Amino acid sequence: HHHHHHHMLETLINKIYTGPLGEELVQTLYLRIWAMEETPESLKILQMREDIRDQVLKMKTERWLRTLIRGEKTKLKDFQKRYEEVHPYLMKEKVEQVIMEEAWSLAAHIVQ
Amino acid sequence: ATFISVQLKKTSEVDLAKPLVKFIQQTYPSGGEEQAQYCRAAEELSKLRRAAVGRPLDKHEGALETLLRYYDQICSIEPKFPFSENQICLTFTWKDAFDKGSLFGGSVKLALASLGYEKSCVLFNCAALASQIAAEQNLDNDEGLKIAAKHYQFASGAFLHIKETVLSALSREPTVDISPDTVGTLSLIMLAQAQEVFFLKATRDKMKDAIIAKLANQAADYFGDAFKQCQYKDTLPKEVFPVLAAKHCIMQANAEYHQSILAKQQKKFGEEIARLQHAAELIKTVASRYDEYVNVKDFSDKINRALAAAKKDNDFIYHDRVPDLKDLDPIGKATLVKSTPVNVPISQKFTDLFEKM
Repeated sequence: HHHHHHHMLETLINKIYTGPLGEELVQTLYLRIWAMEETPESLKILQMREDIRDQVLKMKTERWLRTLIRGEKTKLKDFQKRYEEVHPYLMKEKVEQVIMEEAWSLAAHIVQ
Repeated sequence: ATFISVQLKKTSEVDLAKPLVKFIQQTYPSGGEEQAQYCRAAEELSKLRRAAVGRPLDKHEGALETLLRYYDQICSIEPKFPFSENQICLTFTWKDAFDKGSLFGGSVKLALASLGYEKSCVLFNCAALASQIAAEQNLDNDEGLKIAAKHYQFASGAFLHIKETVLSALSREPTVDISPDTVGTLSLIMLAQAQEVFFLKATRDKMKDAIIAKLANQAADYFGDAFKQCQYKDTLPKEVFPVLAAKHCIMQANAEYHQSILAKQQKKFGEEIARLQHAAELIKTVASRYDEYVNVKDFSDKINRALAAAKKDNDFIYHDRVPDLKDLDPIGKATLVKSTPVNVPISQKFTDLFEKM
């Protein structure tokens, strides 16, 4: 009897790896990371081959969904506070913050 | 030029030093040290205004950074001098960006003893030079696309900031250029061009047709909204209305063209033809009406080849019914752009000349 939110998490993650949702996400992420002011992290992502970059960005998005939803059931109300708690800690991790923002957008659609 | 940029506003030379020096000399009447430091800063600031706004500017990063630095520096001294209590005798004289028409009215040039006015016109010039550097970029080069995307989003957010702040600390009515409706429309135009750059980056990289369609479809919305706004009250140069109309139709055509390729790959042969027919009628309008302002020949041919080949295959092999447009899944929207917020400092290695005061 999985928690409702845990099931929805695993469903979303499945679509990232196997579905068109994922294909759009890694193309949105590549364009945001392309556009941003260069960091060693951003340069490294951009130098990767497509297949490697797609997989890294899926795996990073998974980590952030699992981090953002990792709750009890009451945090799934006012999900915007999770964004407020987390985002400020990523000011010096610009790649991670970009991926965190997209993970939050994906996560919000289901939990709201 | 298919890309819209904005001409910089012109201003008279101002002795910015004299009234700041006088205030320092009255605050530190015995302070040889403080008088020497801050009066020097005042003369440096007056030279900085002359370098930022007192001359025509090359479309280079170094000229934009000079401009951005001037904006930061005048934001930084606002609290440190009684601008608020109207006790600094400083008049700034600025000329409307949009130098058109008869001359009539009396507000080609406007003079106001207002640091808020100076702030709005300087930020306008930052936005304008950003729009010009972006429009100079070689969009067939990956670094040109990157610079264009950054500078359009900057210009968009700088024009928006002016729209949200210009009326406050301005007293009387602004010139038309910096009016909230004018800069609001300019903001949207820059956002639309920013989204167009992401569509061209995606095109250049031969990314999947699904995302390209969605990038183009988001650009259509932006250009459509800019065009609607610029119809109502048109204050802008005469080329803006037809370029926005053209880009609105061109971007809807691009969305339908790339969606058509996905319909083909998914063996929805009827939808392919439905979407290619829409693309073609949109590009017929553009060719027909906006002949002077955009060249859509290569695009128009591509569509017509794809449509001819689609109809032959469908008539002989597939016999798929051609859907009515109304029964098509709406194309999605991928937003890759935001109006970049203005948070001083916006210049690179910013040192407040009046840091110590």
